[PDB]
Amino acid sequence: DFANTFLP
Amino acid sequence: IQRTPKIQVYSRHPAENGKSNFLNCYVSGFHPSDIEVDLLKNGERIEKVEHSDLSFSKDWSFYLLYYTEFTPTEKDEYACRVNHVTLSQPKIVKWDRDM
Amino acid sequence: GFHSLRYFYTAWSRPGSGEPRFVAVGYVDDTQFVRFDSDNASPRAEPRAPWMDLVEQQDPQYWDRNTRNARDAAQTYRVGLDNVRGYYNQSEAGSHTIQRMYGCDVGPHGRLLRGYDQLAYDGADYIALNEDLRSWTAADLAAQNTRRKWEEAGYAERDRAYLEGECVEWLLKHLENGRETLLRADPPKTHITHHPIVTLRCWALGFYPEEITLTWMELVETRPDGNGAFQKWAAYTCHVQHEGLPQPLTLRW
Repeated sequence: DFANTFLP
Repeated sequence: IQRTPKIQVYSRHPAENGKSNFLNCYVSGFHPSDIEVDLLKNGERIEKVEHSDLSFSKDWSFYLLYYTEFTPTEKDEYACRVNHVTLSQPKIVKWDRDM
Repeated sequence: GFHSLRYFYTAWSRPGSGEPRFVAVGYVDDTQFVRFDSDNASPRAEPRAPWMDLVEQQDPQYWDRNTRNARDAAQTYRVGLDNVRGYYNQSEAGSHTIQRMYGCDVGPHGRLLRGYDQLAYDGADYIALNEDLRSWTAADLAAQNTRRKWEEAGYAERDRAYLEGECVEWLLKHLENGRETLLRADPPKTHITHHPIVTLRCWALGFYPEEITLTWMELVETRPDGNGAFQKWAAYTCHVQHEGLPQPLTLRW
């Protein structure tokens, strides 16, 4: 799976 | 950061006239990612050319493979025409059978 | 020695041409196995290596789960492009790029050797997860806006959990399910060609993994062949070192 994405 | 593309034009297998092959144009080392790549046959644009999914190297520079099936002949001339913001005019690299 | 599961995201704005575009790809070692492209209509995560045509058998929700993640990531990095543009006091008129690379290096026995999560803005380092997976390093002053946000939000802990857990587990699953693709060590097909002007050219074709040593000059960059393998040439004896060769080969015209 893809990891989490965090907003810059 | 802006980086101009490196270009290699080549076939998947050693070219033998009359035998089916793949014409490849590998563009790498560039930034930003928007790039125009055309494969040319006797100077004309080959339709339905496909490309690999956009990826990049550890230095953040992008790389793409453009490709199409083709059957080499003795006289037909193939090239790859690349345009990019770093290029004051489009760059043409001719396919050479022996590289 | 080890194996790696590596993901690559690129998001870029296109002012005047609609919403930003988002592309994600995943690799195990030198083999790409998944892609997502937000410009597709109803875009989905899609397989790009043979074993991923079978993952639905043991994991029927794989494609829905990762499509949902990627669609969400595309929307997040659309706003992320606006945020970072603002941190740098940039105008809305130009195109800018966010890139992310993350993944895990895993040695024999399945132990995490290194986890990473790095971001770039306009082709230069922006922020990175520290090797301890517990804090972040901003590459410049503008990126401290993100570092402060991510520190307070506790996102290193979420990355740490993925990199130590899911990343390693998925790498092991893909290595076994994809054995015939990933665990092969295909040696180069090698030969010398001869062109008088005289040029000797040593070829290495169809090899995997990408690492190779070619020695005799002009040495071209290693290039994909389009079928999942690689090529190189160098243009007296030519010597070839590759993982798939029991011993270094020697060739002459």
